[PDB]
Amino acid sequence: TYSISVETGGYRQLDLFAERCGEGNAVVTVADGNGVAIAAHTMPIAERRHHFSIAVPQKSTVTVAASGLVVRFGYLSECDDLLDNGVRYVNMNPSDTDWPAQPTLEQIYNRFGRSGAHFEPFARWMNDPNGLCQFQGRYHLFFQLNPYGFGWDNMHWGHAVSRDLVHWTHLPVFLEPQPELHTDERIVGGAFSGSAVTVDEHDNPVAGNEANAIRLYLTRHLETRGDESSVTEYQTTCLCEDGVHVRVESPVALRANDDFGYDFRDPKVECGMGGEALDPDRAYMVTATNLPVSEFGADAADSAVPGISTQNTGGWFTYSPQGKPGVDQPNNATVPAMTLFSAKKPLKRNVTWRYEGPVLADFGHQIARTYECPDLFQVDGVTVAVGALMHYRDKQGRFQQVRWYAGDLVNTDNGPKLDVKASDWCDFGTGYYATQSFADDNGRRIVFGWFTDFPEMRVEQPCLANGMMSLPRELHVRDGRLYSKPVSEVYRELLGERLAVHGDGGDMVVTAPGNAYYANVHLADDADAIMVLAKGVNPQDGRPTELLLQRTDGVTRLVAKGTAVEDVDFDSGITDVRQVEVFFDRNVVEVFLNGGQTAGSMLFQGADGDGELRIASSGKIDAVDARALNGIWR
Repeated sequence: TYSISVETGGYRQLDLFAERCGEGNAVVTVADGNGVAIAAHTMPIAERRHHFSIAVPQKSTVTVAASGLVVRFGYLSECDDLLDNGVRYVNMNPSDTDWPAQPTLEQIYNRFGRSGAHFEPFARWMNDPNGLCQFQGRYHLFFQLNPYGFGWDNMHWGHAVSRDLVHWTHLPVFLEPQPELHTDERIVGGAFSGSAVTVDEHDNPVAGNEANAIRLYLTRHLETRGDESSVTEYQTTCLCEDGVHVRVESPVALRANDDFGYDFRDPKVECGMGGEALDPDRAYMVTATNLPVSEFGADAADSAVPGISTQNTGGWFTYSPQGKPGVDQPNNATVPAMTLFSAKKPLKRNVTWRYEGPVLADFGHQIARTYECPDLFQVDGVTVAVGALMHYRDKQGRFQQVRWYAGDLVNTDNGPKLDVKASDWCDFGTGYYATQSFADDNGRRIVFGWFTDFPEMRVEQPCLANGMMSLPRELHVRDGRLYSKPVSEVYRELLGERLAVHGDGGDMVVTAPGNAYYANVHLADDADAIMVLAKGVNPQDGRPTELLLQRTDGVTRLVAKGTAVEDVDFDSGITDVRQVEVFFDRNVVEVFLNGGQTAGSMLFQGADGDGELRIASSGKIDAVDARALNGIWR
């Protein structure tokens, strides 16, 4: 019997995510200050995990008791003005011993292994960002979540809200796995990734500040463990009417035919596009899947036909981040495709979604298994598609990179097709994954990404989360190519005091307090140069690690010496780098070159305490602007 004490304050509800640990009755009870019973709840017999929501009295110290189960995640909720106050974490996990029952934000986040300025959950696992939108004056961030462990599991939707895209207020868990996933151990799945459309009370898409509800479109996943051919993915919709709670969910789009790949997920609904190829009275949805190559011309790998991207980054197929080339064989019959659907507005829950064909197929990377997390939007007069390539490493060794494709949406006999004029990677590092974008009330195109641990910098331990989001980036298309740069709010909120630059015999040195800093470096030429960004230790074998930006014979690349991805060529992909902008936040780096011509980022655990930035060039350094980086919790 595990027991904790909790002060409720202004909160009215106690949420506990419990796992059955014993054989018989699994019970949670609440008692008042004198031991008088307040509540008694029993986990349903058939369930091995259950989310409890227990009414608790305000302004009271209550005792929470568990028997036959173990809590992995908890919080107080249902206070006044939940959107502004948020939930307060409750620690009933016997493994999280470094935390009291109600740890402060300082106690939750100010720990070695955590970032200081990137979004992370209280603890447990998080991946893809979902449901990005501006709604009634606030930015809403949903995310794939597993509250029961450190790895991926049956998928929930976490939820956080913000007024500046920098500081986040935690909200209650939004969506949860299908109930049968906790009564049938043979299956796995849950509420997979999804997007958001702000609508009025009649489901007409409107600007977020004028909206009455958020409409979400997401993937439900059902899979029999050990049988790929059992994967059942479909698209559903639901409303958030008050900014916090979800309402009824119902399906909207199934695989159009048996030639769709079983992988068919991550719907992204875009309402603000135009041009001759689209119906202005219809909203458009891209989904990630694969299609038989027989649905395309025999010359698809080198053709001029619209809807096909042909650039081949010369990599190989492998289902593991470390897999070497030639071991396993790809699906030679399929090609990753973005299947397009449209529905007549208003987007009432019962309007049908018409299959429009594949708007994009990546024949240059046809050995990749399938797409993940697609997106289709228009910015600065150019249509852009963004998607991730499963089970593919590029020539440089980067696993499951996210690719952007820019061009003109053209009208064809077989539906809308993206005439690709250019393509490249969104991020020349590794682990920047699962991108989703949205348009705020002023038309800014803003993208979030999830940093997955391909560098193997995360180690399972208590009082820690596995997963963080990138800093929000603004997107533009300049000369037919995608640019990305942190939004103005990131600069406004996170850039702290200037840091002195002192000389060490040709080296420029900046001491970084708390190993969190920003640096803006201007180079005068294309000469060889080196920037030591951070040092640390390989968390698996204890080897010294070193993080560099280094230019050699015109090629600029990130270098992660001593890490598991030391053998990967993080080529920036551009020439004539003159501006280097660096955000290093304790255990993650994000680098922007030439004002966003290319961006590169990855996880890298720097040493605890103070850091150091070291700059040297065989040419001339024009200027160095280094500043301490603020935190978003304290």
